[PDB]
Amino acid sequence: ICGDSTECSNLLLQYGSFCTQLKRALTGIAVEQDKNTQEVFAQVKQIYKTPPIKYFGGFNFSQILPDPSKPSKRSPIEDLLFNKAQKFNGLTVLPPLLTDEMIAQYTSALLAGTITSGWTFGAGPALQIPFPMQMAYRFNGIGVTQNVLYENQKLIANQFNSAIGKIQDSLSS
Amino acid sequence: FGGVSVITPGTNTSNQVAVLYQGVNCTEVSNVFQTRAGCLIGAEYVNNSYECDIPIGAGICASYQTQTSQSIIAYTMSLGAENSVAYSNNSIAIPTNFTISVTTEILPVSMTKTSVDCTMYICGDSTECSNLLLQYGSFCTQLKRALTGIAVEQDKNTQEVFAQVKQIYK
Amino acid sequence: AQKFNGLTVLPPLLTDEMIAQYTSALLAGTITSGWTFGA
Amino acid sequence: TPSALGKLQDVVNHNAQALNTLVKQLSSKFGAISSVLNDILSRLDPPEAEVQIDRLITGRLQSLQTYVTQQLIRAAEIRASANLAATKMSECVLGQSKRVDFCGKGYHLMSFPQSAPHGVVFLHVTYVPAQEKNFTTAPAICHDGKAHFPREGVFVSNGTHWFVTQRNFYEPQIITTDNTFVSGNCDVVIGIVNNTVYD
Amino acid sequence: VQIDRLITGRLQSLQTYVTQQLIRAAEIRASANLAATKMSECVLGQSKR
Amino acid sequence: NFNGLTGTGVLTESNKKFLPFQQFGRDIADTTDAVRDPQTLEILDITPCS
Amino acid sequence: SYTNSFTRGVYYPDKV
Repeated sequence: ICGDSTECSNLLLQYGSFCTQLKRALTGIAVEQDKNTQEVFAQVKQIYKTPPIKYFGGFNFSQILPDPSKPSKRSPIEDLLFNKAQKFNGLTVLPPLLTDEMIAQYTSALLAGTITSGWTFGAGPALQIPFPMQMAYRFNGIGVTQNVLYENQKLIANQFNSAIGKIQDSLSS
Repeated sequence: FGGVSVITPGTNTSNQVAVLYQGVNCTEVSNVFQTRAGCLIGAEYVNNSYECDIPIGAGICASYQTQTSQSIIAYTMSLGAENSVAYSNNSIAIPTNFTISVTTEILPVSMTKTSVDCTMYICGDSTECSNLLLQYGSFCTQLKRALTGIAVEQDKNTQEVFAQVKQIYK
Repeated sequence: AQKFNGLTVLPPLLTDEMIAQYTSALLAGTITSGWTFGA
Repeated sequence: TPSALGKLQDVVNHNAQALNTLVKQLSSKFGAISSVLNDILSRLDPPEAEVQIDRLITGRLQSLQTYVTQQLIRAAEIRASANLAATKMSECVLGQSKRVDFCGKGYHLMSFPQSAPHGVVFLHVTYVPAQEKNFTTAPAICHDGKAHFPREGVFVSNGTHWFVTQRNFYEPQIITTDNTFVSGNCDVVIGIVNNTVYD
Repeated sequence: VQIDRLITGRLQSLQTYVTQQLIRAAEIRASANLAATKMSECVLGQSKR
Repeated sequence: NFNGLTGTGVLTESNKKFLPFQQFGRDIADTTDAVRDPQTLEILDITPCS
Repeated sequence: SYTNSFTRGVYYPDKV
């Protein structure tokens, strides 16, 4: 509002507590954004890690799991999403509380919990279960029996890998 | 330039505080540590990792813990304890016991229904101020309608939240 | 009455006693019936 | 923990601060000699008083409009929270919801609503398993000339024998024909073991 | 006299910006709550919705 | 018109004890809520008109 | 000489 203008602040103080209300609103917005970022991703306490052997029954999760080769430690699909201090006058940009590395670690932990545990890690202790047996129980939740998976696991893994491969191509095109 | 932020762990705990100059590279003027959000003066950066007690910014978090002595420290927040769930092709974990846990959840319902008087808040007695207020438009009617709508909305919320059933069971 | 300018505070329709009675009725229905009283 | 009622006290503090600011902004002048209208009407002449009162009435109208806009935004937020709480009550108290994390962290069992000042408290009863043990599992077992799949359970092994247990509680039971079903033979399922069923 | 009009216009513009930011933050809060519910219902379990 | 601060409202009697030098007084919202009697030094309580 | 005033010299404001 005012420049240096040593007399402009005395006049601004006569209009009431407008600056206090605006600063309180901005602080509330910042705290609300931080709480949203915390409640969206940080939903679990244990940080799960992917096993060294990436053989999860035959399903290739290499495109969604984080890549340890690159220094950012992110997923190749997330790299496509990310690749898709200014103090001029007054208005500044505050950095978020959780950096991109922490969000990537949260997503990797959630993915590891979904692969190893599936659904038991989100309702208590992480219970290990094979992925071909996890999908066999997930099929029972929609009506299809579990023998269909034990008979067409190869076709299902092929279709899943094809869909995962086409997702990145559709996002790039 | 920037915004000075004072980190206080609570007057009941102690009186030592730390200031944060957001947007400063520790060049334009006690422990001094440069963070990604600003120059934190009044705390030292500990290589350990704990839970985020006081959110500083860009992953930095402060807490009033023993440095060795009770002082304000700085560290990178930990996302939680790591787990070593060993996935196998023929191994499963089946629970043998269970613990019933009752949790709480706080959710607001309504607010305080307020209704202001236009001719009393804008003007005092002032028999001539109302004549000028009537010339500035019909904003009073809009504000009164908005307040009445807010009151009716709060009443409808209180009705739809609790008064869901009709029979009063004893 | 701490208004001094006309900002009247309208009291809620349902008092605390009525909300307490509603909560007690819901609890009694959840104990005796569980889920059939709500459908 | 007195800080458990965070939002219930936060909304009251916000309303009190808004009212206090709306009342305090009446003593601040918006380009006049003072803030009291009587002083303007008495000291200065009417041709100047009616001109200087314009700034005051404009400032008061702007403050009241800002207060009304903030109240509308807060009422929209409160309506959203009240709809969320009503859905929570209707799905957790009046029934047994299967939505994860909705009726508390864990398997939802019950929920008891309680009255609160300008709010509602839910006591979600959650089922949390504990004391897990690692067992040897298999997708299915192979009989003499057919395969058997668990109907409601999981084929576990304590190391020597094979049993069928529940998915959320360990109950070792013998593998009978009343809890399995035949589908195909032992030529398409990977990881099937050779075990005998009980008829 | 002129600085009064200047500060009034600037305060009105800043208040308009703050109101727009509040509306956008409410929309973002609604979207974030929806996304958190969707994550907790689709990733942490098998929702039948 | 007590002590020059002319106002309107209901004058009552409170149980407040003013200091031997403070005459008038405000509240949290900085509004006159109690004043001393000019010729009696009695602790009056001015309330807003109904 | 000089001395330190910890917390003193606070007079009463206007008679409110």
